[PDB]
Amino acid sequence: PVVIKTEGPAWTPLEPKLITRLADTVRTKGLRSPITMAEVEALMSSPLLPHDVTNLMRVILGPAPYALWMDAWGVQLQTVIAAATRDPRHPANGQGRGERTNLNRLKGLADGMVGNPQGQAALLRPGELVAITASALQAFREVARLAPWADIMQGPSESFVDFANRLIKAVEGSDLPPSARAPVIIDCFRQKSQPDIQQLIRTAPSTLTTPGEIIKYVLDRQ
Amino acid sequence: PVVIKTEGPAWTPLEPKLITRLADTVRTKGLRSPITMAEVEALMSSPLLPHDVTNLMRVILGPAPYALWMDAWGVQLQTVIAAATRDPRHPANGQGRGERTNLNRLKGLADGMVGNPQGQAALLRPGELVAITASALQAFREVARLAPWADIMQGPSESFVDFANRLIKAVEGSDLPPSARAPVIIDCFRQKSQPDIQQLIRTAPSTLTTPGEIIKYVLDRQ
Amino acid sequence: PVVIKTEGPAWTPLEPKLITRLADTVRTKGLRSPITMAEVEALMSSPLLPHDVTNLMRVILGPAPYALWMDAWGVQLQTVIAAATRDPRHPANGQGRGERTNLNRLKGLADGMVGNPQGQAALLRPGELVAITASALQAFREVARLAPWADIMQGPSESFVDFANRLIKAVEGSDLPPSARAPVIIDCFRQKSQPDIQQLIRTAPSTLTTPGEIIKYVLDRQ
Amino acid sequence: PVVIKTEGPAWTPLEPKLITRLADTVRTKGLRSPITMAEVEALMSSPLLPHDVTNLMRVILGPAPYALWMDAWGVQLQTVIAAATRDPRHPANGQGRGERTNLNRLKGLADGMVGNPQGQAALLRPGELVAITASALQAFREVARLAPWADIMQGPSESFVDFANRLIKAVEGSDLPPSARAPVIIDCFRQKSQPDIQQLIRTAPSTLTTPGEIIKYVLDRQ
Amino acid sequence: PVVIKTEGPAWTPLEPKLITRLADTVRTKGLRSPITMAEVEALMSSPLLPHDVTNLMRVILGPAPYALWMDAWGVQLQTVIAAATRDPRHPANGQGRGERTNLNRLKGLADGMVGNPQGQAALLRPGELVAITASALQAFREVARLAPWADIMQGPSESFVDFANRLIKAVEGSDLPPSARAPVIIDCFRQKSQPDIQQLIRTAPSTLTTPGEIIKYVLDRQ
Amino acid sequence: PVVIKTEGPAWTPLEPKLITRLADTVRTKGLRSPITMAEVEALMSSPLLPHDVTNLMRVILGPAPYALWMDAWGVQLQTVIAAATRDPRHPANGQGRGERTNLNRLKGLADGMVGNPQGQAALLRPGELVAITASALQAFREVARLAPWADIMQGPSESFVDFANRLIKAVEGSDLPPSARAPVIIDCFRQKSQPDIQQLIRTAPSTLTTPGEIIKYVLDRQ
Repeated sequence: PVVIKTEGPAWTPLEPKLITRLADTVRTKGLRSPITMAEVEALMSSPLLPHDVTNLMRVILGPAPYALWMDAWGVQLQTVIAAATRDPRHPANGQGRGERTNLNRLKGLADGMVGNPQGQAALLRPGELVAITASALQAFREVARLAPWADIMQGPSESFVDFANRLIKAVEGSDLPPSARAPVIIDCFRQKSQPDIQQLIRTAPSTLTTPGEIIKYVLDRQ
Repeated sequence: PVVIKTEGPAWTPLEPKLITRLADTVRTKGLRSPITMAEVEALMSSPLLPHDVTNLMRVILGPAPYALWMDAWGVQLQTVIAAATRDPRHPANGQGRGERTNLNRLKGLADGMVGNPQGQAALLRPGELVAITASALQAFREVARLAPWADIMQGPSESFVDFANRLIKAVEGSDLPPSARAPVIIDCFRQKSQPDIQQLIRTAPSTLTTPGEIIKYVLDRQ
Repeated sequence: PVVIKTEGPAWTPLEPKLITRLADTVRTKGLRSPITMAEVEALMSSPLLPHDVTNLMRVILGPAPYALWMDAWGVQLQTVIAAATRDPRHPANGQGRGERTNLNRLKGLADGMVGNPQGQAALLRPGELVAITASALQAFREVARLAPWADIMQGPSESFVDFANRLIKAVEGSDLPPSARAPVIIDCFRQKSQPDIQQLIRTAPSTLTTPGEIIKYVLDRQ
Repeated sequence: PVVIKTEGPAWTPLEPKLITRLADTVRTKGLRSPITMAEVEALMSSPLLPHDVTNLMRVILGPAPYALWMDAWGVQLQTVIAAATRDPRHPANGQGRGERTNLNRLKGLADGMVGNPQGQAALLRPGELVAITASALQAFREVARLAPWADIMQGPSESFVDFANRLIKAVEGSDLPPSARAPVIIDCFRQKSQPDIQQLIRTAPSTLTTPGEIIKYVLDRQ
Repeated sequence: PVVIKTEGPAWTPLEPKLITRLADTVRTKGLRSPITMAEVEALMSSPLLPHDVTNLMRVILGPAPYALWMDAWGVQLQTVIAAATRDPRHPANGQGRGERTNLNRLKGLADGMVGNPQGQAALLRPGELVAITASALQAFREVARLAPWADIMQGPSESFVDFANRLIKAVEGSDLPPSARAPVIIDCFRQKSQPDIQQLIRTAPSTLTTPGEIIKYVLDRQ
Repeated sequence: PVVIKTEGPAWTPLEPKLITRLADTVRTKGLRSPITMAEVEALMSSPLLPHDVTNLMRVILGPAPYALWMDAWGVQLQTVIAAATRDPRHPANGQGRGERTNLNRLKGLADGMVGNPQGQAALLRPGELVAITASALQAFREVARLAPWADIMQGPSESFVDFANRLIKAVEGSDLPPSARAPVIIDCFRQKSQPDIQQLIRTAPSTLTTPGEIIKYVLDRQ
């Protein structure tokens, strides 16, 4: 992370203990655990430098997952670059004519950044760290994604709430665009729930358009 | 949370460890545990940004409970908006003519806030964070509520204090308006306690109008 | 708690972890445990706001004990009000003519304090927080008191020191005014201890007037 | 403890957790444990106010031990008062004519100190806190002392080092004036050690006058 | 580590607890554990002085491993010296004519540095600490390396991902120059994987040139 | 330890918890454990006052070991005094004519230092604390030393690395002057290792003069 000191931007390493701690969480709970995800997001709540993210991931992830994270990160950074190239006002760009970002800077490979977190802190702009961090985080999620919702049905002894949570987690972790998730989830609620639930949802008000709204409606009738 | 730095308002993430810790508390103790409630309230003792609350809840709550929290939060925020719309002096509103709050700001979706906790800290007013935080907390309580007081009776081997606590917890977690809770609780004490207790309470002074007052009176006579 | 910042008095929440921790202590050790008492006193060593004390107690205490604490606190606050009303120079009062304290302020219910720890910090005076805190603490002790010294006698296989500690704890936790405790304890030492101890104490110097003095005298003769 | 803030001396409570922690140490390890002693000394390394010491001891000690501590503390404070009365330049005294210390101040009972750690911090001088703290600590040691060295002999299967440590601990915890301890310990080494050790020590250089010097000499010959 | 204070650069020791903690990690998990490596890297994220690194390594490593670390460090420092000697603009050199670094300074043996972390902090330049730290870290990796990839083949019941991670770890820990690792790893994927995987990789696009790219391609087809 | 505050040098006690922690380490792991040594060195990384060192050692060491530490410390301090007496420019001496150090100051017994860590902090010079600390540390090592390398031979089922580490630890903990350790260790490698190792070392390059160099050479041939 970076903190503004008297002379200027300075590098401050992530606490070694939290890194080790997360490494354990990843190992004990798995990449797809809400605990892990929450902890990783927490550690990445403060803008990180390339040096921070690569060493963080290298440590908490296995050799293979780290290799996957690196490819995912590269792709994510490239999408940032494509956007920053198309829009001069992109926050990753500097205000000045010669301040557009590039892939070398985002990876901390540009002149004066190579293997130097202090130089990265001194040269990268706040907007670049935001992109670097969000990119690294998304890359982590992709790795966790790659670490079927359409076959999920409410079991005869399974409660609605358990089926709803199971189904929602599968859809949110799927390849669907986010905008398709709510309609897809509600369709599965209407079609794949047990007979009594299917009748509750059938006659629900037509204004209930989110999964949470439908869940409340059903739970209120149990 | 937000801290006022030299240049102005800045975002400071909630400690990752406390978030993970609460996630465990929720998982091990349950949503309706006084331990959980106490810990959540503690973590939400400092005004939070939309970014803080959504990521906090997404992490400590399961997919389903989080979907419920989101719907509850939306409702709570809307009640804030309704109040801020009716009263220009509402603390969530800015002093200036074009400073009334709106749902987009409270959700951190307004221009310059989207997915940016730093921008949220720079743009949201203290009063808006208070509303955002209180709203998020109430939404959490609602989720815990949805995670019967009228059938509770003092068992033949059950102590009064245990029946009183059991009954009070059921009434406080019920759908009654808060103003009805004390009269309802005292009525149940008078009618549903064991015969000896019913006689103690029968002749209690008419000035004892709270559950705590009646409990003391009974305990003093044991 | 309150800390004086640049702009003025500001609210700082009690650490969520210590609150949870105390909740555990109360649950595992009990209200009448010296461990609990010590920990509660420690947490209440810094002046607290109404918001701090009510949420602290609501969390660490069960529904019933909390209802009892609330009644006890009300009584304690009223005694403060009675004193502040009788003596204009009472520390809970402000120096100015219109600065006497009242029950609404002490409960954080006065204009601008309702459900707002920041406003409470900005409006309550240091002396009011002292009273609020001492009152809350005393209320806690009362609850622990209500959660017999006259029948305590030294058992035939019980050591004097154990009987002395047992007896002293019972007398200190009793309804006696504090000024009666030392004479009552020493009387019990003289009358209810085993025959050999009764003879040691019989001929003790007449200048030994505290329980600790008599204990030392006896222990010195063992 | 006291910290000098902008407006002046201010009270800062001892960390509740360390107090609870020590209470456990006292309970689990005992008063005469080097662990306890070390921890207590550590907690009392920073000058404490009357409020700090009494509440610290009340919490970590049982009712009886606390009553003993209070008597011991009173005696210790009186010795400080006797010294400060005889020597105007005593550090517990203020530089000014009307600044001699007295027992009421040291106990935090003087005008403006009663039950008020903030007032104690504002009124007590640094030298008074030093005396209050050293006195409280000595009182703790006395309590631990009261919680035989002359019969200790080296057992036939006991090593010299173990006998030496056993003996030294008994002599240091005894009623001997500190100046008598070294000669007494060395006499016991010469007379009460096993035959082979008695011969080693017999012909030791006459310049070895401390227990540590004699121990080294013996260990060097094993 | 070094922190810039008012008077200038000052030495601040690494937290004793993290050092002890890492010592345990090394002992319990081993030198070649990603946990250890991550923790060591974390502790060495802040520029260290010779005093910091030697005492850190002496403590966390056994006598033999420490002797190996010392030889490795010497070699690493010499490579730094060779580079700083060939390039006057090397960051380890001072801007002034008489400010080139030398082995004595890097080892903290130069005039005023010997056994004095405060003097080292006052005399060594930021660039020298960077070199000292990176050198110490590389020396640690070498020790871990010395604490076969060509025989690794995917087992008949072994998953591709497990074989890929196993193989990648062996190649990264090998004597190959880093530039040879990716081609060597991909060759092993093509030749030493199970028959079905060999067919997947055979017809992969010719643009997939990293191990991570090939892994993704295969995983996408499982 | 000492920290420079506004008014000047001030005493800050070592954290009670780390002291207790080390006491446990000493008790559980022993004085000759690399864990203990590392932890003690860590705690003594910041210049300590006489008050700090004596109370630190008194707490973490048993009565006997502490008595030994005190004698060792006295000897170490005297060597410092001998050096500071012979060289006026010795860092333990003040720049002024009447600023040479003496044993009373180093032990914190000089006027104004007796039993007063605050006075010690105000009167002792930085160089004196360095000497006091290094002396205390060396005294600790001596105690650990006194808490045979010539008979060590590589066992028939013992690996070279294990024999090398065993031997090196024995030689480093011996009475040899440090300058004799490397030649003595290498001689033992050549003469007391198993036959195959003896042949590896026999024909080693004549430039390999440290134990680490020879170890690497052997390990490279295994």
